[PDB]
Amino acid sequence: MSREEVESLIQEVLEVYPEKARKDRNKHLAVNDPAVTQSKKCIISNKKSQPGLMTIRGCAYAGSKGVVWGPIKDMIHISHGPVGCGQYSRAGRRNYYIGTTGVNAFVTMNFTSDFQEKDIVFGGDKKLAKLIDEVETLFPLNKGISVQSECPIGLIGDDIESVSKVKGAELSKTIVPVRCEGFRGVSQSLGHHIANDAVRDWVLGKRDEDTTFASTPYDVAIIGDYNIGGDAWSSRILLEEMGLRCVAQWSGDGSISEIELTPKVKLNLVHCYRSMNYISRHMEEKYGIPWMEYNFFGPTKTIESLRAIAAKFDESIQKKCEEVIAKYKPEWEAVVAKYRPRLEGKRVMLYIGGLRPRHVIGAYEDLGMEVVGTGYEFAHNDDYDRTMKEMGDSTLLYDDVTGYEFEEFVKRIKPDLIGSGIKEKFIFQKMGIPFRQMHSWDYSGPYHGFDGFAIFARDMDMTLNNPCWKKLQAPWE
Amino acid sequence: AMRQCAIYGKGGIGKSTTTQNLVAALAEMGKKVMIVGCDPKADSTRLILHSKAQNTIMEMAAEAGTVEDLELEDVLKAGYGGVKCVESGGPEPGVGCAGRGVITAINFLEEEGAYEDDLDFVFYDVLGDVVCGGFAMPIRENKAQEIYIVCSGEMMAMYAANNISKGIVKYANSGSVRLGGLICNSRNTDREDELIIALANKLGTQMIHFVPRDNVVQRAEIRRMTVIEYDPKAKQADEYRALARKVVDNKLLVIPNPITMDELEELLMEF
Amino acid sequence: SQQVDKIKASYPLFLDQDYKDMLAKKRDGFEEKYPQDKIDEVFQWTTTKEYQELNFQREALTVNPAKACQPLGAVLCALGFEKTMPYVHGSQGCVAYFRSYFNRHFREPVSCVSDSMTEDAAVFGGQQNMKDGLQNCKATYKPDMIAVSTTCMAEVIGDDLNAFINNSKKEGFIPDEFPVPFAHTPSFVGSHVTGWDNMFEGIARYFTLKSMDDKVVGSNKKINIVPGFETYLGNFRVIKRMLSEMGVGYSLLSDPEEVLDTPADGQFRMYAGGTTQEEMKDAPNALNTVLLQPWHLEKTKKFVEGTWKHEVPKLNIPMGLDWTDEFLMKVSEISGQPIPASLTKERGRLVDMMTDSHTWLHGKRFALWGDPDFVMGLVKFLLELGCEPVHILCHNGNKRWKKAVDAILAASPYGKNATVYIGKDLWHLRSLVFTDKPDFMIGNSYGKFIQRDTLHKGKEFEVPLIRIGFPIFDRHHLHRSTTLGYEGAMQILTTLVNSILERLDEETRGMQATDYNHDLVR
Amino acid sequence: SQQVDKIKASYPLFLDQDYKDMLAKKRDGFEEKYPQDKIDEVFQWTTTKEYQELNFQREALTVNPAKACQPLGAVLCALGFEKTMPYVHGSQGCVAYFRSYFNRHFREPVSCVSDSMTEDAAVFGGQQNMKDGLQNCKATYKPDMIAVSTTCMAEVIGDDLNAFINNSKKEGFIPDEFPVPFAHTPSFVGSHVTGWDNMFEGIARYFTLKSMDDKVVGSNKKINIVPGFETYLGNFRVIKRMLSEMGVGYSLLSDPEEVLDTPADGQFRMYAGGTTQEEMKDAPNALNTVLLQPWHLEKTKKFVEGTWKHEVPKLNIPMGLDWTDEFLMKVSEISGQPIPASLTKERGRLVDMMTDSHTWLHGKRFALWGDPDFVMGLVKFLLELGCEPVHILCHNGNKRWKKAVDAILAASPYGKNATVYIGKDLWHLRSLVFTDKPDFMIGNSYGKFIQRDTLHKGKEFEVPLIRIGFPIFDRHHLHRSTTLGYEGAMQILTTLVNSILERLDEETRGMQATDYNHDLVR
Ligand SMILES: Nc1ncnc2c1ncn2[C@@H]1O[C@H](COP(=O)(O)OP(=O)(O)CP(=O)(O)O)[C@@H](O)[C@H]1O
Ligand code: ICS
Ligand code: CLF
Ligand code: CLF
Ligand code: SF4
Ligand SMILES: [Fe+3]
Ligand SMILES: [Fe+3]
Ligand SMILES: [Mg+2]
Repeated sequence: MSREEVESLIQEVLEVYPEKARKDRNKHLAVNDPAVTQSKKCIISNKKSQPGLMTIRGCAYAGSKGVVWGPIKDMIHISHGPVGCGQYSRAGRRNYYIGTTGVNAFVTMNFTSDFQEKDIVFGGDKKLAKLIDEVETLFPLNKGISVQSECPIGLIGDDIESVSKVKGAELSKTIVPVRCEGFRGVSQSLGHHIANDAVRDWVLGKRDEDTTFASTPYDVAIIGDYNIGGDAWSSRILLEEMGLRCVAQWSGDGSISEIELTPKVKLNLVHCYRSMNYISRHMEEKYGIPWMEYNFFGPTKTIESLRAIAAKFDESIQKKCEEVIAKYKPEWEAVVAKYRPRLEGKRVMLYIGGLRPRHVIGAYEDLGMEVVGTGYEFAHNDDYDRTMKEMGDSTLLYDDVTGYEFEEFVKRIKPDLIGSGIKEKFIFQKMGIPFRQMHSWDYSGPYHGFDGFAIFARDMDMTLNNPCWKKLQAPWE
Repeated sequence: AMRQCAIYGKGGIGKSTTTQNLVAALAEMGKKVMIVGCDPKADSTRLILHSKAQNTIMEMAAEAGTVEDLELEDVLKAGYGGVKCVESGGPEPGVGCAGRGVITAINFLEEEGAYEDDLDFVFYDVLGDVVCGGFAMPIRENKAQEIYIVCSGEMMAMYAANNISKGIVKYANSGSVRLGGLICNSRNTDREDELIIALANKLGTQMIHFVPRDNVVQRAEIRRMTVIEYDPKAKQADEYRALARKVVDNKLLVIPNPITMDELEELLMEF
Repeated sequence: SQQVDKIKASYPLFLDQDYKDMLAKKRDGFEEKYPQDKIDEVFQWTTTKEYQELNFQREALTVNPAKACQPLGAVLCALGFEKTMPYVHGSQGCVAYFRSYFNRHFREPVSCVSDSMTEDAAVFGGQQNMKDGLQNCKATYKPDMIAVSTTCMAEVIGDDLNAFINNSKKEGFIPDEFPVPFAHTPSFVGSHVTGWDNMFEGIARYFTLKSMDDKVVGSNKKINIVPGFETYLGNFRVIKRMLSEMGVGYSLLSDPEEVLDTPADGQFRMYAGGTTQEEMKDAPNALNTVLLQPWHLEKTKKFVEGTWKHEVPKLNIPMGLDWTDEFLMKVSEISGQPIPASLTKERGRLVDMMTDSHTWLHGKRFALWGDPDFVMGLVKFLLELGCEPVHILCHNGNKRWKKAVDAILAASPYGKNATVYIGKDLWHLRSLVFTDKPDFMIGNSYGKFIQRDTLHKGKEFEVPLIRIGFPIFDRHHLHRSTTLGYEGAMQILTTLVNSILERLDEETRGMQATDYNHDLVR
Repeated sequence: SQQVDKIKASYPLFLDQDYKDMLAKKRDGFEEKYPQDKIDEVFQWTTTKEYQELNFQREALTVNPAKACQPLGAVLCALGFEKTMPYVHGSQGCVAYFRSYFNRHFREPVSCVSDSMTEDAAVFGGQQNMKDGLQNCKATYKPDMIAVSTTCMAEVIGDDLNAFINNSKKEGFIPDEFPVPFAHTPSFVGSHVTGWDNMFEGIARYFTLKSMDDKVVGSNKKINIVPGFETYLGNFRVIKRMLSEMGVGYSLLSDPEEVLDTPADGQFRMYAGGTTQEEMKDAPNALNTVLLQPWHLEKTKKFVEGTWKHEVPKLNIPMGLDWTDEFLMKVSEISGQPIPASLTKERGRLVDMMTDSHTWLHGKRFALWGDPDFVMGLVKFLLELGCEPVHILCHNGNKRWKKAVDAILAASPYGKNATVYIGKDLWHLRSLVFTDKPDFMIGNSYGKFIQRDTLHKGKEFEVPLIRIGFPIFDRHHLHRSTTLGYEGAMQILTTLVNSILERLDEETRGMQATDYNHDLVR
């Protein structure tokens, strides 16, 4: 608070770095101006991380396997390479699904080619071919396979496209080779892009010349909702109560047939712009399908989204929209009446991935809370363009923040609440600052939609006002 | 006081032949020597063994599943003069990662105590295309302390010398590996000896020996032998004994000062 | 919908009729799902001996592994040294996973850095990343030591850690005397425990290799203890407690017990406690060195015997009654200190518990998995208790270890129905608990999906999971437990017999059906 | 029938068809059993509000009490003194029960004698039984001390313990200086905890009343600790560990932890450890006396304040965070020793655990019962965790205690739905968990029949029991646990949060039905 003072804090924190890192990090920290429309004038993003500074970022494999492909429930996803990557990512993300796991669905499982030294030296294409035969033997109801490359696959030049084509034809199966070796790009983000392109090239066009699906004018798809703790379900219920038909959700609780049917819809509803804008633009260019961003975090944004979406159709849908909004009005008003008095005026700092750092702000504001700092691991400048108008003047923005920076900023701004990831959580709890996981929802949720808002409000209150936070100082000190 | 030595140089310049003929001569003198092939085509010991099949570390590992299941006496063999021979091995061309094969094989040798026993010399025979970190495994700390670069009076072969010296510098500055000299494997070019002596001084090393072009080297090779074994009294055999003697008594170990591709062009015009 | 005074999270929210209806429409409309009867038929097939034979014929596919990769272990090793920053040379995705993995098991901060090698560093090598990374990390987080390991990309391309680190020093990116020990930790060799061994031997070498000349075995009158890969805080603690109780001078080499358990008192402590650099430098002067987990400390053992010249005792992990006895007698022998009355009494209290609970333990059948030393200690103690190990799995075990465990099994009439599996995974283990059903599984949190699968066949086929091992993500604070020594044996015994009794109560809780055996007193 | 290689005990043997058919014929032939429909209808009625009303109108019938009688507590107190034989003047049936009751909880021998008053001793009084009993007991079991309490028959007829013991000495049955402290312990007053208070005060009186003239408060520089009725061995141990950690001189008065935990090493030890007679004699020279369980140590307090002249601190039981803090600070003030870094760290580790686990504990609803101090300490800690105690039952509580627990509840927004019940039993509690269902019960093994009843109404009505208290008969070695101090608070927190997570896993284990929420990580 106060622009000169925030700029002072930034320069103080930067003093610890060597010149090269100091010069770089300076470009990734900003004091917000809601007026500014071109964030390139104010902050730089989507650049390589400085070595040794404890970035919070992950890799392209996390962005491809962990985020986009992993949730698709009736396919089997191969972590191709050594045993590490697939094991750390096994069931760490709560992309919820309905299925019979190990039989027709496979999301929580870890399939891997478990590369050994002889596989590196002699290459793994023969092992991958045999692995695919064994998958078909032991999991006959799988509806397709993806091959998610880890680092060594990309270095040694294994030809996984050729293997996917030959085995695909031999077994009449969709097999999707993904070059998401983790050293590509600079973060999870290039993994999104690589994964989108793999969907485009290997899956999405499968029904291009099939007309057996009966489409309606109210057909939509939810693009970029990974159903964390059931988020997509509590969004999908609203769209369908509004009279729309949700043919697909990408990719939380998603199925390969939903993906193949998606080119038949009338409108693509994009929640996560960062991870799925690529295939959204593709679908408009090839199929003529328009897309629109929406936001189902909190009642103000949900209501605004529902009306914006409904205006895209006809009067019948707009009538149903207002009827949905009327139905849920006393529910979220009771949530606000109960929890807003407990949270009013509290100040929050966020640090998340590529969407939620701006997207959840409205929900905090519906509870009378103030977001005084936000930032992203891997957003691009078109994300910051959308962020600066959502944030207050002289709030702090930080891109690819370091462990050191984030801590120093928190010590000076002294938020009442911090919303970030598992690698941040236990640091700030020890400083006595209430912390909410804003990736995993701290094993709670959903937070999307009206039903989600009630849980979000409950969770923020339970943590911010918990009796544990008064107990950190021993009485004799 | 075992001396570890690594042989580098332009592809096709005569590294493997020179190394094996050198080693035969050392063994003829009574030196105990091990040759480590660091090339996936595994042809570094072909002329020393030439009797019975050679199995490579990587091939034997694949058959056994991992390197941990491998035993040293399965891959380490003795040939002419009791010279001990072992090959890294690696994939056929165009697949896998031969660089990692060399890393793995030398790690194995280290772990299994190959460098115990009282050897006077170890030579690493490396391929010409040093395209990654793995092929510089032989010049890491605790490996080769002396590099000999095989060259000739041909442009490509001097540019290779210089460029290899470039690559050597990061290891030389950080450890004890040093350039021991240039070995001129002659291509019968005009005033070749003077010219290589000249390149040596710009780099800061020496031309330790001039090896004549002699087709007996190729006749021995066709019979899978060194000249020392094939024709112990040939002129060329005496050349290799001469080379071996210099290597035994050599104390000149320096850090290379590579020159510009311009200085090299200067050298070749001025001759 | 939500009632504001009884808000529903995902469970049981999505059991509401309108959500159930919506999910049914999604499935039938767009998922083109196999019919339920087909799903049931395939599920039943996956429980058969026919499927099991196909399953065990796998040569290329791994499903649900029960191991992780080397640098995870290197990081844990490095965390055990005073003010030491783990540093993994290579790709940053790895480090985000290492930290998260450990965050979830310990519920604590885990500090580790990367030098963020990208595509162009793969191609040109990571020398510049090491230079900037070391300078940056030192300036920013101010460690007294940086312990460097590698990710697999840096191992494929053969980045020479030694050279890169020395060039960083020679070019003035970090002070020459600043300690930067290193180890190559290739993920495509061995497992996380191999990484721990490699890191430790690297650190030991760094501090002792060049200064052996003034060392004298036995001159500091201590015993070195090397714990290996250890994720139970209680295990570090119980070893220190017993040695102190005996009055034995000791030095625990790699000791992350403080940094993994800092107080929440208003400040974040990036570092706490740990083995000091002086302790490592002085380690060759110890009477001897004891390795708590010998089956993954083989590189360390070679270095300690060959360079420090310590006559490392041939000791099993100190788990269960016999092997804790042997550990204490060997420590007594080395140090000259008698085993004190207090530890003798503790032993007798474990024996008392064994006599008290033996009737409920007798003949109970277990499947179990985990790391090699942990698994063999658990097998040994199960035999002592009169239990039957039946399915013993160690995904990262080797042939020599398997023969050693077979020999332990053969030495007891309770080991007659047991088989030891190496290189097999939890999908293999799944088949085993269907075709040859045990009473319980002892394993880590990944076992919960097997329990779920067995219940779906039927309540009478369910195999309950008992959580002992690593990682444990779905219970809180179990990382504070002990598995070593008499104290760990008491905790394990208590967990086993009460798992048995908890299940028997569940099976006898049926009013006027099974509750004739719902005894108050057991 | 039996298959010899898989022998069946009562469960599941009697599920065999031929036994099932036999039991049907017995029922139908000869039991004149109410029809199953009538049984179902009455069962359902017992779960209702209308039944609860009738239930809470009881003035004369007690059903499933949650208390025992005075001499039980007198025996436990006596067991805490060195080489002391508890001796219960009166009827021998009592002692068989006292011993068996403790045998089953501790799984240890329990030594106690009777003087076996029969019907003619009821009429003529038990003076001869006391004379012969004391002489026999001393000659046969060779105690250094005999501590005498009473059964209810000796209380009705007014046997004068003091006179009977003194005549035994005057007539030569036992030596004059042989210590025989006594207390009247009527089973129809108060409960087992009152018997503990009475026995302790009797022993304290015996060793100090006549020798006060030379005593000087504070001259031995120790603090006396009086634990009260305590059946967790960890609680004796944690108090001693913490005082030793602070460097505080102390004297634990009544200390049964050794004799209730002897080793199995080939000899039976009838006596072990315990408070010495010298410690009791020297107790008035202490700085002060701390009572760990003040709500059942009121008679002891009166004696210690009035005769020893100690300014006994007004402290709650040291359970949970605040009251352990208050205990440590008072000890620090009395002794002059500071609270050391180690205990400050331990406190912060507890706070860390509360921060780590607070989201699963928040708002969770509990019914609980037990003795007064234990129950209020548990209520206090639940409030600190953000849990909602809902049904708080203390069968042996009194009106003053209830008002104090009500004050604690009122002071926290988490107490707003709580009711405190005194004089009510487990049949009352059963109605409460049907009509106002909590998420869990915290109590002793008698809670299992309530869990069974709730499950019978339906899985969604089941209230799982969390076993904390006394007695625990149907699990093994829980008596080794700790409930006091930070250590006890950590154990309780861990138990509570993992009970919550265990139940959630059970509720989400349904394949393709509820397992969308069967998270690996919690
Ligand atoms: N002094 C000499 N006179 C005549 N021929 C010679 C010679 N030295 C080597 N040769 C021949 O040159 C050819 C290449 O020799 P060599 O195989 O030793 O080269 P090299 O080891 O540098 C190939 P690479 O780069 O693939 O590792 C062989 O046929 C060898 O017989
Ligand atoms: S996909 Fe992205 S880091 Fe858009 S990689 Fe990440 S389930 Fe975050 S801010 Mo984890 S761009 Fe989703 C995300 Fe946001 S895994 Fe989840 S929470 S809305
Ligand atoms: S960026 Fe994998 S965790 Fe690593 S050392 Fe290799 S096995 Fe182990 Fe991304 S794709 Fe994966 S997670 Fe890293 S390796 Fe690369
Ligand atoms: S011979 Fe009862 S246990 Fe006793 S002090 Fe009275 S309440 Fe307590 Fe038999 S009938 Fe009973 S058990 Fe004894 S009292 Fe008599
Ligand atoms: S260049 Fe070297 S490291 Fe890279 S893949 Fe080829 S052989 Fe392996
Ligand atoms: Fe924690
Ligand atoms: Fe016992
Ligand atoms: Mg060659």
